Formats: sequence, structure tokens, C-alpha cells
Amino acid sequence: VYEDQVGKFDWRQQYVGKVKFASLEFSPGSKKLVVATEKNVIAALNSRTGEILWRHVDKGTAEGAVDAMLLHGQDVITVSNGGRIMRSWETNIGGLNWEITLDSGSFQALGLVGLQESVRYIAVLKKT
Amino acid sequence: AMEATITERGITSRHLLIGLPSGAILSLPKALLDPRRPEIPTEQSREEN
Amino acid sequence: DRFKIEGRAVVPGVKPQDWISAARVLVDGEEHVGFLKTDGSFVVHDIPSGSYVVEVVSPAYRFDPVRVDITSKGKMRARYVNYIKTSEVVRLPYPLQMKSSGPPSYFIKRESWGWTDFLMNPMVMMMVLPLLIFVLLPK
Repeated sequence: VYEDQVGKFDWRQQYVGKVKFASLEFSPGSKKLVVATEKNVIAALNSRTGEILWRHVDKGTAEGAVDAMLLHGQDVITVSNGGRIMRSWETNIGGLNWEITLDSGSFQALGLVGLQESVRYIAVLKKT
Repeated sequence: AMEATITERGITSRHLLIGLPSGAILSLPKALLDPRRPEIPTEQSREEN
Repeated sequence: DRFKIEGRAVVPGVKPQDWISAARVLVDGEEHVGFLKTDGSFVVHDIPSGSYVVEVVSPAYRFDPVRVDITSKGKMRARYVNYIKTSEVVRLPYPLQMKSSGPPSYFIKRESWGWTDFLMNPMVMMMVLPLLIFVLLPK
């Protein structure tokens, strides 16, 4: 019976948290709009329509908070928690490009370092 | 999360709604989780309900 | 002392990148959460010693949870999920390879009554004799 009445008298509205680190890059810019909120959820809105394409929720008790968020041409990099686990996501699709573990430090700043031509490395400076 | 369905008069059944980490909400009857559950199948027990 | 668990999930068909969208894996359920790669693999770090159940959560094709035992020395033993029994049932290799059976049934089925099957009614059969008798009259 449930298949017959799909959406007769039911509805779901999807929301996300307060916008903390949102970027407005993507020179092609079809509809992509990335937003990383303060509730350990990273979402992707649409400039044209406004719906959610892909969103991810890890944590929310006390850990997994987003600290910094950098953006390359097609790949987005972000650091969770406080400098222990770092994962890089994509914008054309939704998923994980690569992951990296860090040491036991205090995340203060990160940046991009280009050797001669373009960015090849990311630099992460901790307390010591 | 856990909750119970509450009706105005209270003639229907009492279903318990339970949430899961996945997101699906499952409703189970209270009759299954009844304290009057005999260990060994008893004649009158199996006869009544 | 902290360890890491990695695994690979293969869908029978479709596209791995199709199924990666909105796909996560749980180790306890709200404590440790892992995310999948572009094709498919769950890699989880920052874990203590103990026993945990790995389950891939998806509104789409579902997966069977697998019990994993972590030792302090560094031995990893995976078993079938057993609640009534608490012994070793079947031992399989460590590189988690979950095989989703398919879409779980979310809606129930309701069937109608067949034309050849409704002729078995106590009332429908008591009309067929008058129907035949009245048909044989003009013929």
C-alpha cells in the first residue's frame, strides 16, 4: 500500500546549520555552491534552484569541528577535529578524494605553497 | 529517541516509536514486550492470547 | 594506542560513484563514523581497543553488519554478528568485502483476486449453473 501512496500526506524539509566557511569560487559555476557549517556537516547548495546535492554529517558532540577550508580548481580541502584527521572532497561528484592523518599538535594555520609553476604542497603549522 | 503514540480516548493499540542512527523510524507493538510472557508454553496461556 | 580499519565494498552492478553519494559507515553508531572513497573503501582511524560492529548505512542497497575484534597486540579477527551466542562461528579474512544483496523491501505488497480464482466462491458457482442453463436455451 505504501508504494501506491508515495507522497500523499507526508513531507520532509532538509536544513543545515549556520554558514561558517562558505566559498564562492568555480569560475565555470554551473550551480555549485559549497557550505561547511558549524554542526559537523558539509553541504552543497545550488545557485540556480537552491536544493542540496550532497551533504555529509560526521560528528557533533565535541569533536570533528571544521577549522580551515581551502579550495583548489576542482578539489576542496578541509581539516576536521583539531589537527588529527584531514580529508579532501570533490565538487563534480560527492565523496572522498584522499585522507591524511596528522600528529598530536594544535592546529593554528595552513596554506598553499607552489614550487615554481603551481601549488604542489600544503603547509600546516601547529603550535610547535 | 523513543516515544509512545498517545490517543485522545485510548481505544486503539499502543505502539512504541524508536529511532535509529540510520534515520529510519520503526514502530513496534507493546504486546510483544509484555511482562506476562511464560517461559514454558502453558495450556491456558497459549489458549487465551 | 590507536589503530585503523580499512575495508572495500563492491556493488553487484550500477556504478560505484553512483552509490558513493550519501553513503557512510558506522562503527558503534554515533561514536566513530567513517566516510567512503570515490569507488568504495572505508578507512577509519583514531580507535581504541575493543570489539565493534561495522555497518554501511544507506537508504539504497543495504549491507550486513560484520563484527570485528581488535587486540592490543595488533591482531584483527572478524566474525559474524551473533547476539544469542558469544562464540566463534566462522572466521573470514580481514580485508572487509561486503556484498550488498539489493534494495531492502520498504513497502508491503497487496494482491487482487484473479478471474479464474474468483470462480471458486460459494456464491459465484451457484450462479454459473443458471448462467449455463439460460445460455443453452437460445442455442
